Amino acid sequence: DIQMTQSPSSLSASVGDRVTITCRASQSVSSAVAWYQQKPGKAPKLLIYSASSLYSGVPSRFSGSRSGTDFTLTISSLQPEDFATYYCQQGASEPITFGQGTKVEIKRTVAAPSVFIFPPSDSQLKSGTASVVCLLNNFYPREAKVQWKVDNALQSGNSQESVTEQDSKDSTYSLSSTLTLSKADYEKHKVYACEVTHQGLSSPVTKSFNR
Amino acid sequence: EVQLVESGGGLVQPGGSLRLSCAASGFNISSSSIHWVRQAPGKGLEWVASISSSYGYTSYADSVKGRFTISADTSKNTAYLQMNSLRAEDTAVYYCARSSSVYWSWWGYSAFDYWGQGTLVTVSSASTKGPSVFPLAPSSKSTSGGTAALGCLVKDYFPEPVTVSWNSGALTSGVHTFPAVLQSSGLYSLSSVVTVPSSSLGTQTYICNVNHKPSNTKVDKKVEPK
Amino acid sequence: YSQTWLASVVIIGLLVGYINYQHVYTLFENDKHFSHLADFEREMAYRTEMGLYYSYYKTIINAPSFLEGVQEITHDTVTEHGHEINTLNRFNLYPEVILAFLYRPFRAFAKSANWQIELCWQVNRGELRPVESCEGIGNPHYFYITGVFIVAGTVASSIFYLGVLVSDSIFGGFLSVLCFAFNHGEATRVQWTPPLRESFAFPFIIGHIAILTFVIKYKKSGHSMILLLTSMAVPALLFWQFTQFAFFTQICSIFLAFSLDLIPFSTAKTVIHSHIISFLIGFLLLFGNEMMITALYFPSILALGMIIYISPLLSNLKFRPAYVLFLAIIFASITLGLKIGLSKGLGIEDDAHIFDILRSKFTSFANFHTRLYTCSAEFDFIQYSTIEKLCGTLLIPLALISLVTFVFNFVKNTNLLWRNSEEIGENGEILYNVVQLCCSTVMAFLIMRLKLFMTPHLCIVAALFANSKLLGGDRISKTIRVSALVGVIAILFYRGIPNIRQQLNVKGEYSNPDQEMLFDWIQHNTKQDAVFAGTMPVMANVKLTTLRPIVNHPHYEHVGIRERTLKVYSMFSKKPIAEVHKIMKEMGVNYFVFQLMNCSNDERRPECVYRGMWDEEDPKNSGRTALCDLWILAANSKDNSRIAPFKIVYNANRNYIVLKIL
Amino acid sequence: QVQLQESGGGLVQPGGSLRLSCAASGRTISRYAMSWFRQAPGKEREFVAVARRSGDGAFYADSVQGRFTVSRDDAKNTVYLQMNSLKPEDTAVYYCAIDSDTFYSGSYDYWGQGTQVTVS
Amino acid sequence: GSWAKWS
Ligand SMILES: CC(C)=CCC/C(C)=C/CC/C(C)=C\CC/C(C)=C/CC[C@H](C)CCOP(=O)(O)C[C@@H]1O[C@H](CO)[C@@H](O)[C@H](O)[C@@H]1O
Repeated sequence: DIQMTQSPSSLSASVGDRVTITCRASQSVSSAVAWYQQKPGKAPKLLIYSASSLYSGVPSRFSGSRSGTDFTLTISSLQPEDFATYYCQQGASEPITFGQGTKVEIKRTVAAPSVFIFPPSDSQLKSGTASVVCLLNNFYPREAKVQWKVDNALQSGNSQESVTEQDSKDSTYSLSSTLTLSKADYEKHKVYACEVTHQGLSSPVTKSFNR
Repeated sequence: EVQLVESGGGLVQPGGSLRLSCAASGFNISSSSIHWVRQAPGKGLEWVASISSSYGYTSYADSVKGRFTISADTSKNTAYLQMNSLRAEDTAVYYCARSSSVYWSWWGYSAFDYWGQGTLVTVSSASTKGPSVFPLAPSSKSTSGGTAALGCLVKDYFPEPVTVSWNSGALTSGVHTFPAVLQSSGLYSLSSVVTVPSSSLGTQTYICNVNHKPSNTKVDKKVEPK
Repeated sequence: YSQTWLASVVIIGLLVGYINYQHVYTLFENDKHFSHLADFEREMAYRTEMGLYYSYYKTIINAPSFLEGVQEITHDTVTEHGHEINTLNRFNLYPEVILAFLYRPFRAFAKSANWQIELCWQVNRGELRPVESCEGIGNPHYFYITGVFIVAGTVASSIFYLGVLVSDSIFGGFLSVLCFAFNHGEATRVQWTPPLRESFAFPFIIGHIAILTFVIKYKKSGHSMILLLTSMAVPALLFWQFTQFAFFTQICSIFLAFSLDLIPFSTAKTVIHSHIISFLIGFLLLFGNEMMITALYFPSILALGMIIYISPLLSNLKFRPAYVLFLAIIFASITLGLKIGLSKGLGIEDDAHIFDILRSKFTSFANFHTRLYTCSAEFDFIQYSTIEKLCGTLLIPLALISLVTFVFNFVKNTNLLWRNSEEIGENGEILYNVVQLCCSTVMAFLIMRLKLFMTPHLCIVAALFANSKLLGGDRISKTIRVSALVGVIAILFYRGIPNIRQQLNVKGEYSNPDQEMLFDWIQHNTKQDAVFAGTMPVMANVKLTTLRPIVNHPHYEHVGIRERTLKVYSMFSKKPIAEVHKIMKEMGVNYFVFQLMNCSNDERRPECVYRGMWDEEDPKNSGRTALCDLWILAANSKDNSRIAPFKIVYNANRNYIVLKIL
Repeated sequence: QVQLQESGGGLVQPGGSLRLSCAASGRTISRYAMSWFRQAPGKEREFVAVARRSGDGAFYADSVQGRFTVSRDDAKNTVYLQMNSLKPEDTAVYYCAIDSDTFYSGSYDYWGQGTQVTVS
Repeated sequence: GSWAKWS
């Protein structure tokens, strides 16, 4: 019942830049805090124990610091290897509560997303429902929210959103929104349209088509 | 020479029982506590259970205090977690981490220096059956002559791992496979699309290959223009 | 609207104190009949111990000047004939000094102003010669008794305030005072034995406990709280030796609270400093009585002080069992090293009576002095009838329910294994009082006559049943809580009135004609410098009245008197009469006064009669003709021919006998 | 309802540096983010730079990466832009855009007057 | 009975 909160839920930095992650404990765990690094697809590993000591084996660049109830992890110069999530753990009470976790990525020039629309195929006539996909690619950063509205009508509960991680070649992003309609919903407005909102444009891009 | 290995994960119907094991090779158990930690898909790590087998101390997370039981078998140097009355939110990856014994806690638990590989356990109420593949080609009347991309969408596939092959893997440029997504309906949907070349799609009968080893499904779906 | 509450609390406390004082005074007057007793007869009413202490008050109020009297009683050569002793630090006679210092100028002023404070007239007993009885505030006995009862009538107020504090509602105080009233007979015996020391030192102990609970609850500190604690700790040590152990219980109950993060650092420092200062003042006031050291109150103070002053160094520990175990080990180690490193290390006095009334209860250790202590029936196991009478008033079941509730709350609202240094636990005073209750009950069960501590704490802890937080908080609304607490009080009144009826109905006896004749004979037919020796209860009264020097007295704690008793009581043994005569001549005693009921076989409780106590303690002499047979034969035959060195001088109605050693 | 103004002036010379400023009036700016946009004939409404609340990371377009720098002052509640060695193809109007959405979706509706930079 | 009694 002791909460450890990480302040920078998402942080972006480039190679060689100094970085700092913060952790705040509601209670007053003295020095029983630790910092772990988790890369996707593997298990976490220790990086700092006691908030001030460096585990034997990890590179010396990482450092830990305590001040009051605040704890901080400082990286002198980020490198391509240490691009993964960082977790703040406390071990001074029976419920061992981890932190939310901050993800460090690679900073790059913002790219205008490209949007394509694909309606349900002719084979949807036998599945009992139709699916429409609006896919955008090459957008940075990931913070872009797509809203669906038809005839100034609120829509929710039917859109399914998928987002891919940074491309290892150009560090880009690909996002897809899928809308499912039934046979009764197939009889609604024949014109099918969807909107995408991103920081790369002043106004959302709306694309419409007719069957 | 010190290493934790977790085993026993898999699939289970809701309300069932699972019994997974954490075996430690090298350091002997009962000289240090072992904790079972949870990670849900796309979330942070969560603490589940803790056992200090030196004198037989056990502690559980408040969220599962009444459904899980951890037992230490010091004869063979291994521990076990038994989970029963599984809910719908307990599907996740479980890791086994080592730390100092509770009786020698003495200024608090030590950090989890050594972690296990982690085992995935899922609770589902749907049968394992092959999915349906649907072609998805760009309209020939839209964006003709320049950028073009076509692919296939796989729906209702179980378990999660299904591999998408393009024209027998002959083409790999502009390949984008979205992560597997599951909604409350118990459905898995994925899309695999590649930027088709110009010149009438290269006048080649493109094919999508879905490989699903657990169902041994390797059906090939044709791709045609509008 | 929250200030009129405090006024009502204080007024009710004072009223209950006054009612308790009136009750004790009424019971006293009913039991003894001091109203119409001869002046030389009240002293005879003061039995074995009461006589000894009151004798020095009478000596002081009679001397030419208060300074002369104090100088006389600080160099007494008649309490233990043979060598000069200081009676102020040996008997704890500060209450007598204070009362005499107040009385002498008060009576002098009353005479100067011709105010009629003592008005009296003759009382016609009957066949016996008429005697004069004087009553009023000026009469010395009434002054002493009024002082004692005024000092001891604030125990009701202390209990009411303690009930108000730990229950934060006037209903708690009402429950405490009501439980005390119905269990009054088993709570105190001040209405039947005023002059004892406990009647002076218990009110101050209870006041100090209340003040300490108040300090802990509100986390006070500074010079104010230190002075407030000292003002009640010094008097409770200057009035009675056993306080030194009673305070040792508090440090045993405070410590347990401190290790549970329920007492701040500043308040703990203030409490320990007040204790140290009170002990220093007490030691300096008692002429440095060595027995103060090598007790369990000094080493405990030092150990608790060091534990408090090193607690911050362990602020980083987060595992509670390790912290508590380490603190307990350090506490015990320091206490036992200090107690054992001085008593056996330096051989500085030390009293084993407390430790010999315990090994004799578990092991087969018999001894003689422990035999005297264990056969009194007030140093034995608390009998079943007392527990029956306590559970009759439901004083016990309420205490059990309150304790269970508090333990349940503490378990629910605390993390036992892991500790946080910064945060306080809350409700520290309740745990402190609960721990003192367990200590007091463990004391009382072993030895009766310490129910004095177990019963007031039962009354206090019975008030936790009216706490809102302990009993569901706001889950039971407000109309219900009042109704539930009125029903309990109504039930108690159904089981409490008969006890008060019986206590008021009781009437005592005041005849004791044999001792009056014996003391008349002693005053008439012996010189003013004769030395008397005999059974300890008779010698106390022989000193109190007739002012004759005595060789052994009823105060049995210190060494130097145990060996005097072991010699004097040899007259009831089987040793050769020549040896006992030589012993008596060496001691310098002239007359041996005893009772013919002391040398009668029991055959019902062996190893509790003098004839038997000298079998094991005198085994090599076993088989010889017991002296008691010789005394009975000489008394009945009236011609002491076989006992040549001795010669019976006084023998009246075969009850009291006075032998003269040639 | 929002409004913003600009500062600076004088005769600029090609190849130098400019010290631009945009400050909102009547409302705070800390809660929302700020952006600098470029409007050009034929193709306008293109992102240039963005800063979220205080400087936890400034995003610049591919063509102004390193040439333009963004800073913010909550005390003055103004966003200040540093430019240098302006490229000849930099003839356009700069607008200080403030998004009225608290979720950082860039729903910009206010454009203002901006500052025109033309090199011939 | 050498010491006072509780009655
Ligand atoms: C360690 C922990 C956390 C808790 C432990 C608690 C415990 C179980 C403790 C030890 C207490 C014990 C069991 C034993 C000895 C017996 C007593 C209690 C002696 C006191 C007599 C008093 C000083 C005069 C009042 O007692 P009285 O009824 O008046 C009769 C006589 O009184 C004279 C008065 O001065 C005195 O000289 C005599 O010794 C004798 O006591």
